Amino acid sequence: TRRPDNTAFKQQRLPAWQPILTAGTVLPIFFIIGLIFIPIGIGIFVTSNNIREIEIDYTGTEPSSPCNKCLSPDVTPCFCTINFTLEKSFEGNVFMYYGLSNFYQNHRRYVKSRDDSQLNGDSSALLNPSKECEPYRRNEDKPIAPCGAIANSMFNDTLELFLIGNDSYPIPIALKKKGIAWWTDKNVKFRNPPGGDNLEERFKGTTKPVNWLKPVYMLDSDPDNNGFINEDFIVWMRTAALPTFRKLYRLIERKSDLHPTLPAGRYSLNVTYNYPVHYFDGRKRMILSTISWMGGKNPFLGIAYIAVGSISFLLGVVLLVINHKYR
Amino acid sequence: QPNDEVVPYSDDTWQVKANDRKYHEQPHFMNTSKYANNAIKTYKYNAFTFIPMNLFEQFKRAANLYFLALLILQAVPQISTLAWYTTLVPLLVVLGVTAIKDLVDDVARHKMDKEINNRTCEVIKDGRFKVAKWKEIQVGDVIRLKKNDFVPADILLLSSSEPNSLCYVETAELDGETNLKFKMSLEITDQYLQREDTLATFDGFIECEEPNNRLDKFTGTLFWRNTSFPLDADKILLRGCVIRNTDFCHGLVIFAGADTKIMKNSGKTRFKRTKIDYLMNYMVYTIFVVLILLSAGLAIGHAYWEAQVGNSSWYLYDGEDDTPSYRGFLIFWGYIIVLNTMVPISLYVSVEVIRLGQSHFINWDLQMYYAEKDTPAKARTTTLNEQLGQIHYIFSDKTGTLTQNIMTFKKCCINGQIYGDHRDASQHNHNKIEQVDFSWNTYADGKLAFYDHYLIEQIQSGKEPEVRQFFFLLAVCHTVMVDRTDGQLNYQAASPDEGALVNAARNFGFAFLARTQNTITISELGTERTYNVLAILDFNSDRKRMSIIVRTPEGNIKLYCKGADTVIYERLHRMNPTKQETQDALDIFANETLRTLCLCYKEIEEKEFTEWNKKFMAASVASTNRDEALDKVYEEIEKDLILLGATAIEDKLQDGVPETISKLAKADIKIWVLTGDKKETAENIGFACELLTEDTTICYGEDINSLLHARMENQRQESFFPPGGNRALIITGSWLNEILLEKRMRTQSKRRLEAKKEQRQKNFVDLACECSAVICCRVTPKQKAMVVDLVKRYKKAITLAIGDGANDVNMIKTAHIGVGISGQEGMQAVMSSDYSFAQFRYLQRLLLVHGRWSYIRMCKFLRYFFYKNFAFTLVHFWYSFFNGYSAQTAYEDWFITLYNVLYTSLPVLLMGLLDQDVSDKLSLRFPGLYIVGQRDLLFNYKRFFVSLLHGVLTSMILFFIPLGAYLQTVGQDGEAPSDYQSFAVTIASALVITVNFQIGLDTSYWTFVNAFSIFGSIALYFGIMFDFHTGTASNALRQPYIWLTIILTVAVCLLPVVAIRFLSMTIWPSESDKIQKHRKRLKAEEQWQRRQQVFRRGVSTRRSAYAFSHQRGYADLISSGRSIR
Ligand SMILES: CCCCCCCC(=O)OC[C@H](COP(=O)(O)O[C@@H]1[C@H](O)[C@@H](OP(=O)(O)O)[C@H](OP(=O)(O)O)[C@@H](OP(=O)(O)O)[C@H]1O)OC(=O)CCCCCCC
Ligand SMILES: *[C@@H]1O[C@H](CO)[C@@H](O[C@@H]2O[C@H](CO)[C@@H](O[C@@H]3O[C@H](CO)[C@@H](O)[C@H](O)[C@@H]3O)[C@H](O)[C@H]2NC(C)=O)[C@H](O)[C@H]1NC(C)=O
Ligand SMILES: *[C@@H]1O[C@H](CO)[C@@H](O)[C@H](O)[C@H]1NC(C)=O
Ligand SMILES: *[C@@H]1O[C@H](CO)[C@@H](O)[C@H](O)[C@H]1NC(C)=O
Ligand SMILES: [Mg+2]
Repeated sequence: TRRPDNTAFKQQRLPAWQPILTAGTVLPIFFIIGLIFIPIGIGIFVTSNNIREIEIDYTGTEPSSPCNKCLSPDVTPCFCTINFTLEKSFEGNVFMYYGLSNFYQNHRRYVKSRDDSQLNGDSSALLNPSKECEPYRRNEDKPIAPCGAIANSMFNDTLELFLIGNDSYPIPIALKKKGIAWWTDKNVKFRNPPGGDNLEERFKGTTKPVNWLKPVYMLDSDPDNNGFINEDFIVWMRTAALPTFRKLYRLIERKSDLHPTLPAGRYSLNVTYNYPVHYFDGRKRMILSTISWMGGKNPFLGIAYIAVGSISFLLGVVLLVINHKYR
Repeated sequence: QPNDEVVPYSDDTWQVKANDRKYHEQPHFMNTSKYANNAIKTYKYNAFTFIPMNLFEQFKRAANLYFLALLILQAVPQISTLAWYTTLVPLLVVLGVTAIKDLVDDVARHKMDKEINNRTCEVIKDGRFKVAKWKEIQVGDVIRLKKNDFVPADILLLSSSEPNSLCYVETAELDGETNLKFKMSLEITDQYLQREDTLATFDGFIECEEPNNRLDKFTGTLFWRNTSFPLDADKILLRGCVIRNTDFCHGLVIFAGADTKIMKNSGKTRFKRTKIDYLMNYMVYTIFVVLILLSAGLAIGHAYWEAQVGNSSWYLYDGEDDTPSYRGFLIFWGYIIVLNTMVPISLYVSVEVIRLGQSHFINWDLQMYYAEKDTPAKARTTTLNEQLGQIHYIFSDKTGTLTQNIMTFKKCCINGQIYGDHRDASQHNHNKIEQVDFSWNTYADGKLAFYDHYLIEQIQSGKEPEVRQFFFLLAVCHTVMVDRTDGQLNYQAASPDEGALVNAARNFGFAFLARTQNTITISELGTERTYNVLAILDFNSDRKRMSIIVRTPEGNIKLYCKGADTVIYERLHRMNPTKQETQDALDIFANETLRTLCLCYKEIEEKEFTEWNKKFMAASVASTNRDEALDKVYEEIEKDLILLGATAIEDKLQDGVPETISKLAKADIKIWVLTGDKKETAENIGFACELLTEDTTICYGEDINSLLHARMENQRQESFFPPGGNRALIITGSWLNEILLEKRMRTQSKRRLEAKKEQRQKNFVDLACECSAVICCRVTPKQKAMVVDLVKRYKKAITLAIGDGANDVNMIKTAHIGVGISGQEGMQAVMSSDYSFAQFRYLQRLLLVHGRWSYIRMCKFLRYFFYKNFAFTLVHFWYSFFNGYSAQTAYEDWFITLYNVLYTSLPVLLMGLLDQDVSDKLSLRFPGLYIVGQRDLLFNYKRFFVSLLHGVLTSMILFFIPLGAYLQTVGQDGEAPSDYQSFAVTIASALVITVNFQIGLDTSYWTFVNAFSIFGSIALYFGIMFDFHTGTASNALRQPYIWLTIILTVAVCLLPVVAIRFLSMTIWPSESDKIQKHRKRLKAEEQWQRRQQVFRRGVSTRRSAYAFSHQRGYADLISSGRSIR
């Protein structure tokens, strides 16, 4: 054999940088982070506090509330009227959510219980739902249109608000159900089955989910909002990450005038109790929040940044003195 | 009782035909043949044993068993998550990656064997000799060898060019001996198998002993010409022998292949596994146990969950009536799947890749490449790299490893004046003195580099005739032969010492020209003066001196004797004015690590010789005890010898040997010199190598045995010597057997015997390991392995074996790391070795650079590998409390597959190949950095749990910081990323950044590829998933809260790490850290300096530096006509 090549790689002498964790390179960063995470933590905290939010719980699990009568609905159509007041008028677009507590939408036996190909608008998969949605694959002789547990247990309460003015006449509040789902889900992931023009014919030879009261045909009068592309359907099928979640329900756009969208006063929430959750100690809530340029209302991030900024700054001082002690 | 001059092979029928291959190929011999082919096998995978034997060793690894278990589990339909047609391929893919790397090494050594099987020695396979590869030799082939031709196999010397079919062979490979030994042949075979034609028809039968490991003696018989002719070891040329000073010799192959006596002395090949290989097994066992506990802990939690919450959850109805206990049992296997990546599939492909890359840095090193012989290093096994940085003991050879097998005549004390120093004219002038001019001498050549002009004028001037007689003695007292076939006047010296002296005396003017059974024809300063030899008093180990009695042309009779300083000083005349001065010179030469012989002569009268001559003849003629009777008449004449002077022959060491030993002594590596050479030669090279200094007090086998009997008797632990002293051992091979005891009621006493032997072997290792140096001489190849074994068994030490030749194969195969000295003609130790470089000094870089880094790099890889997997995999464990312990992955399905192979694979592979704490120049200069590998400090079983605790804590922050920011409102709008898919891409995004910023903190050598892979992996994740996107990251990572959570999660994960790293460096800096801080201010690096002067006064002879490699029987050849044409 012959002389090895005198290449930088072969001889272990590639040009390289030797970083040393010196007091002039780790102390400043522990301070730069300290001086950045404090302002960010302060900005996050105050902005989230500025947000106006009202959370109304209407599960009716405990007595002395005007919804316990619906806990045992002798008659299926049951209604509750929860009264609440707004200390300060809301401004800008106001978002309506429905929050479910102790509702494991992230359970493995539940997250997988759906047929993505079917919901994508696949003709072949419409009549042959996959084994993933097995327990709700077929009802009597023909397959479910939105098979699976995820589509079966769809939140089916109807929440309505009324403003109680001087005349005490409940003024209905406009609620836009359009544009509450992810754009990609609305136009990419979820698509109606091809063929025909009227969805009645598209879903030929398919039954409704077992729990659903009415088929997918008329989830909405608008042809754009009914089918697999329904906004409420899509929002529910986007399974949550933790047992406690909240899904967008309705939008309350800014009023054309300068007046606040929800002027402060007395309000009444009219809810058609349909969704039962009291069996597994679940809670149901209606949340109203206001648009914010910094996402939503997240106090925890503001606290965390302050804690890390303080700890980082404190560590810089502790490291600085230790270095001086051992200098 | 034990003998200090013999190698103890004892303490460790066959039939052959001639030119008659068919007969001894008979079915009765055949077994399923009893006779082996002359080909040598060293590789492992021949044709088809690759799969059964590569996989068997493949599954010696813990995780390979682990992956196999997962494969079987994933094939069970009720719990299987994958199709089973894509989970087996990754196991095959990685197994093929390691199998291929093992095959490229095997084919490399298969080619190496072909080099020795293509040596092309002539054989009789037709009416006349025909060239033939070595492997084309079968037991019973008459062969022919020329000068300097390695003997293909143990052969019965039939004839030769020399008179009486003499053949001189050097056995420096079979044993460390550096001199030539003559092998005779049967008189009948000598006078009837000379001509080439008669060899072909030779039809002889040999009934000899079955193949054995006894190189010293051989018992057999030859039936030929209707008569039986006994054989002995003096007619058999072993396999490793090299034929010297013989134009051609004819032999009959007795054994061949693995039947050769040297090949039987090669140990058994064993599968060598690194120390960290054993650690990685226990570490995978630990993770497997933790995986079972966590899965069973979460499986119980699920059952307690389905009992009250799950059974009441109407939305969690699946139409299968399963009891909560059964559901929990069934999710136990669901967590085994989920948490399996806690030890990924790429653990061994990465370790496989790192070692392949590192072992190629050994091959490519230009500082380990010997240009003179054009021989680079070679890591012929690419599975033992980190262990080079864990060596505790080095067991070396000597002849050919620590020495160049070159002896030169350095100095000479004459009449008390020491000659050899740098001098000019009649007095010293300057150190810068040019080489002496020998042009005035017709016979002299330029090989002798003598830097002294004072001696030359003394030779030429002649005012001090004793100077002339000093060199006439060196030219007469020898027993070498002379070749003048073309007027070259070449000397064929059996002993290297005789060659150096006779050549040295030839250059000074007194040249030995011709020899005869009765006369010698030395020429003195151009004058041809033919002396008459009257008796050559042969040399033997116990005599330690050779003498010659000659009659000068005038008529006077003189006796010339040269030998050990001790034996001669007991025979000097009472009147010797130079006795004191010469004794001082022998002390000066002894202090310089040279081989000293004293020269003396006496004046013999005509009448005094005649009475002694008749006595001498009566001793020679008496064949009953010719050797014993001769020694008596030898002593009768060597009574009053006038002292002439001394000599000093310097056994040259390989360059760098004394420096390497000192450097590896600072690295705390103990070097033992296990050699098969004589005791005087082995002891001298210990002094030349600086292993033994005047500070050390040397203990021999006699002293060691006495100490060990004391402890045996005391008991019927305490140090054998005082702690502050400096000591060394020179244990002969015969004394090593003596001190190690290696020289129904039948089975009952066996335990006490073995219990006694086991205690005595442990005591010796504790005695040997308390000494600064240990030299074992006259040891068999089996004894070389035994000493390595004892150190492994009783000191639990990593051992390195370095040597050349066949005798060093056993300890090369027995040591943890086995190095072979390549570049020479003999390649027996190279094939069986693990690494191979041409020079001893290159051991500095193998350990202090390649070995030291390989440990640092493998440990850094191991520390980070089990980080970035617990951090990734324990997120599924923390999520289990918030999904009903349902075994739901916190990440997307695609992320899990690509994480271990595409998002965190490359960064750590490049670290394992390129990282460097200190420069190579700065790691040789500071050998003390090596002790970190001795003690196993960089990766303990406690550093393994600290990395686990690093991933366990990192996983908590990776999951619970995104959780805290999501339990509340997080960017709640139309495109609100509060769902599970947005959950997955925040922890995955934070995870990828955190682990890839951690390898940046770990890396201390930021090459461009190091920086490119760290950010290339981060950028690859943020780009690759977009190709998949359905559309989860298109909205999750565009939100200010999803990026304020990712930044916060990373900062909390890395800032505490940086603080701990800085504190531990500021408070308890390592050896490497101190050197990096002062790297620029380090300038004083003095080259290694030999101890220039250790001169002392007070003791007449503190140490006898005598050394002479020579053998008996050579004088008997000249006395008769056996060696004379
Ligand atoms: C904030 C409190 C954390 C302190 C934990 C207590 C200390 C601890 O066990 O650390 C947990 C792991 C350690 O991770 P590391 O492996 O990075 O920590 C070692 C560090 O590398 C030191 O330098 P080096 O030798 O590696 O170059 C090492 O030096 P040395 O050996 O000379 O002392 C020391 O060994 P040692 O601990 O003495 O055996 C360790 O601290 O990760 C972290 O450092 C923090 C991760 C947690 C992140 C924050 C969690 C909230
Ligand atoms: C709103 O959603 C809830 C739950 O998602 C619906 O309650 C479910 O109603 C279905 C039938 O409407 C029940 O399935 C079966 O009904 C038959 C009667 O036809 C009954 O005999 C069976 O035992 C079975 O219950 C289902 O059990 C029931 N689930 C719960 C938890 O009560 C509700 O009907 C939905 N209402 C509207 C208006 O969409
Ligand atoms: C709630 O408000 C309604 C009118 O909006 C009123 O009739 C009813 O008495 C109120 N109930 C309570 C408990 O305030
Ligand atoms: C509430 O809504 C229901 C359904 O639209 C309606 O019939 C009722 O009049 C509303 N007002 C109540 C319940 O006070
Ligand atoms: Mg050798």
